[PDB]
Amino acid sequence: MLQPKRTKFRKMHKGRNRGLAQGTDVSFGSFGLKAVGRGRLTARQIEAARRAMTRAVKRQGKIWIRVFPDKPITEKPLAVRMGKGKGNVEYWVALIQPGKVLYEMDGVPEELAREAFKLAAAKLPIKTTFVTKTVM
Amino acid sequence: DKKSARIRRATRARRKLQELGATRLVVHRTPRHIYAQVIAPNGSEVLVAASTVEKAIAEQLKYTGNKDAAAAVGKAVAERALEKGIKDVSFDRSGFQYHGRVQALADAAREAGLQF
Amino acid sequence: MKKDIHPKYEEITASCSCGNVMKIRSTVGHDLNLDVCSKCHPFFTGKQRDVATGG
Amino acid sequence: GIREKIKLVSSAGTGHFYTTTKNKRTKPEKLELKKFDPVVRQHVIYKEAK
Amino acid sequence: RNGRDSEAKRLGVKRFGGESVLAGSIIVRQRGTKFHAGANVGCGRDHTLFAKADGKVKFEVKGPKNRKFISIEAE
Amino acid sequence: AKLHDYYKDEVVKKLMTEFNYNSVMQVPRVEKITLNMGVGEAIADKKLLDNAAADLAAISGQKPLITKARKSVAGFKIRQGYPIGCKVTLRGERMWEFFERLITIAVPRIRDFRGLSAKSFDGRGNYSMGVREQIIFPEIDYDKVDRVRGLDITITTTAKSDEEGRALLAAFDFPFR
RNA sequence: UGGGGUAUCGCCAAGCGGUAAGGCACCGGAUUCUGAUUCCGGCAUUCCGAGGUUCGAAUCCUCGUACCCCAGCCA
RNA sequence: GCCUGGCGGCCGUAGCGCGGUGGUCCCACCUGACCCCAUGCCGAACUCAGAAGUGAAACGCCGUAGCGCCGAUGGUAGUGUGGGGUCUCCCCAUGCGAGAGUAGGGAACUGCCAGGCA
RNA sequence: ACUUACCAACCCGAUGCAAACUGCGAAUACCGGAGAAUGUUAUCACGGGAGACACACGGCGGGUGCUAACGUCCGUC
RNA sequence: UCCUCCUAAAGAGUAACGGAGGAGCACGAAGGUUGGCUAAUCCUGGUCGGACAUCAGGAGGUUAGUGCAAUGGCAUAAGCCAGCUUGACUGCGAGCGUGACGGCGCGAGCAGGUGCGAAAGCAGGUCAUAGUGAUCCGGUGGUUCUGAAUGGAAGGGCCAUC
RNA sequence: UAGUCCGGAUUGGAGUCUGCAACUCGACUCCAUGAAGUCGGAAUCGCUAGUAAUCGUGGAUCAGAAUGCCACGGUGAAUAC
Repeated sequence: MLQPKRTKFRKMHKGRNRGLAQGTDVSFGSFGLKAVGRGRLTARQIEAARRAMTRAVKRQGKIWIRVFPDKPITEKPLAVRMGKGKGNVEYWVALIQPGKVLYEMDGVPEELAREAFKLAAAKLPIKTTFVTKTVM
Repeated sequence: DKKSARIRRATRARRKLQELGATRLVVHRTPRHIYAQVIAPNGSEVLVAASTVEKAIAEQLKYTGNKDAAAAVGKAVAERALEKGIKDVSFDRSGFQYHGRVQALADAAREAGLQF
Repeated sequence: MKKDIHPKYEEITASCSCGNVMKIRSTVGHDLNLDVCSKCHPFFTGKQRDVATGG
Repeated sequence: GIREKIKLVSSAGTGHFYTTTKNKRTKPEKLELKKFDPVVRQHVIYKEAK
Repeated sequence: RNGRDSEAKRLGVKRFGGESVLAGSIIVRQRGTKFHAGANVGCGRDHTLFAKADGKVKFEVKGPKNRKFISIEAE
Repeated sequence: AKLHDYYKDEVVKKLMTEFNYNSVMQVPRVEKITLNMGVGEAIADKKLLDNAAADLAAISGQKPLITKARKSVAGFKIRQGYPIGCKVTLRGERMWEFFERLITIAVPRIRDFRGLSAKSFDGRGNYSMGVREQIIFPEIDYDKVDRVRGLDITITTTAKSDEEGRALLAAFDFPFR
């Protein structure tokens, strides 16, 4: 599980998730798993999907996780009233918008990249698509 | 840098005199000349200027660039400045110590009638 | 230099065993007897006897 | 805190006093300040670090 | 462990550009010299900029550091 | 002034000959000679630094400037602005007189003298060396020493490269093993 | 789960931000036929683990660990 | 007209870096220091008396875009008002409209006074 | 002093994130000045009388909550 | 209770048992002025000397510093060093800011007297924003202002102050 | 009255002798070096008169190798209620 090594403040406000994404082209690799839905992704979903990919295209290839969590999500325990402070940091999510290339892959044929990205897009909560490295 | 150190020594009194809005007598000492010029309160335009590079001053001197030369320049700026209706200036020593021949120049400008 | 805060730095005359009579300024305040000078010191013969060891 | 309050009394014949604060521990010496005396109307020496 | 904040100090620009002032009027109550004093403007002890002559407020950008002066035009 | 005159004829001429300079002023000249004695054991004793100051007062012909600590570091148990060394900046006539005594009579009186290292240039020509005894100067009385106190010399010159400083210093014959 | 306390030589237990003190033990010598007792000498913990403040941390702060004590209620 | 010095406007299209050049005057380094004055040591700096020497450094000027800097048009984001949906987010009409990036521009421009040369 | 499938500072190239980051920066709002039309002075000051100081939902911007609540706390309509 | 940032929607203000931190002082120099100076860190060389105490040179640019939090400031320095000093003055104050009020804040200038500077000038505390407590009651010093027949005094007032 | 002209360990160099042969691993000599040690904690030992103490000499074993062993003499105590 991914999590920043050392923050600056422990608890972040909710804020909103509007507009489109910045990481949009397949930059590092050759094939990409790009988001279409909005959503947000916990570190467990990123790890689950990465294990599905790494298993699927065996220890050949090279995989880039282009998103990183760095946003702490706090929850209140059970049978605790409202108020009395902000909750506790339970997990860490990355906020996703439509357009984020969530993962990249290189060093495989396209048909294995289709296969691993299908296998791993079923571990994520957002609708997802397959993209290739377009040249300009 | 020696010149840049001098300018940052000058700057406080320069900006203060531009803030008050007084006509300033800017001096300038070089190892063989002294320069003196009276500058309007807008800072752009000069009125009076004398120095030891002028042959009207330089011919009657032994060596340009000592205290006698600077006293001659101060006398000259005071004379020309009184001829052009300027009476009351403020002395901009322009980053030099008020000690040597800038003191000689300014004392010589005060003897010959220029009010500061 | 300032006034008398500095030690008295008067010209003396040094003389070593090499026959090198040499007058210098030094604040000893006394004439000087030496052995080694820059002239006739075993520096080059010293380097030679240094290198000349093995066999 | 530790810093005490003192009265700087005037050296002229008036009773006029300024008042201030002194660290009594680190500065045990008395405090003499040529302040202004408005009854004499003149700058007189003031004494008495209490 | 939290739950405290100071009282709001009401800083900022009190008279804007072109706004006619009397002498003595505070123009920008502020905290450092975010705005510097220009012609006919004084800077108080807490970097409050106040109108030193009557006229109109003039916000400008001068000098080699692109500082934000505030002049007053005589009016 | 002996080595200053020797400079002004033969070292200026010699270095104008060796390097193909155009200007007569492009030649290296030695700017200053700083004598530092960074005592450091004066964290507990003041008379020790006073005796150090008397020794640099004797070796040069000037009062030394007792230097203070720039930062506080705890590795050596010091504190900000605590006096920890003393130095003399020799320049002008006294630079040449000290340089004459140094290369003439002080350097040969070094114990086990093999030569001064030629790789002790800081890249810009400026030499720096260290003596281990203050006894090697003829002024320090051997009967009046209490602590052995070396010091470090630094010849600061106007050469750009360090081979150019090899040339400048080596033209005073300045031993160089 | 919260609050408080402790962690320092093999064991029990002192430590004041600039040095680690005591007892039992252990090691060597001596007494003794030999062992216990006794006597003479010693040693000894860089202080639970990690990070930070400091010139400097066993000492101060924060976090984790391990063990104790108190509370965990009215319905 | 060209060059140099001073004081300004302007505040990176103006600054950096690389390369070339200048000293008759100017400037800078320089020469000396018992004096005016100065160094928590030192004429290094400050200061004074000078002018032998060099433009090496510095500074100015001329090139050079390697960089900094400026920067459209178009599109995108956002958004005021009115309306709509599948409504934690968007769409429509309409008004404003970036930031980044691209083409490109770009090694400044100028006022007063003073001196040197023609 | 001799080797090395391991990690890795700084620097450079490329990619993201930020309420408590900003070498950029809107719309709107706000303040000030001038002008036309419209409005039963709608404005300000002073004086008589109050009431009210439990608010609710709905849009938009947010905090908290689980972007849960016909939840809670603000800003604005 | 008070200070700083965010929430806070680009003027001000704005809530919650919302997210984070601090104060209840220090200073007679750490204030005033005049004159001067410019950091952190890293590299290289160098006696003890070491990763890091001093010296010299270079790179670097304020990543430093600011008596103590944070934000905004600061090179003309508000940072650092030295000389002389008491303006850390007294009476006022055009005009403003800010609060429901009590109150709080900024202030050119005027008068008297002063410090620094050759002078222009600057100085009514500190780079700014925290470092605090109304009234009553009472204590101390000054001032015939009052002083229950009258002259005093007691007590009260006023000014300073605890 | 000093770690000293005390003390001689240790170590470097140069040698002599014996012995086929001195590296492991002799003895002695010369030059140089010059530790520890300033009267010894608890405890412990020997000695009653030519004794203890102290000073030398010889021998056996043995080619060479004793500070040991076995002998020999010189000076020569104290104390025993």
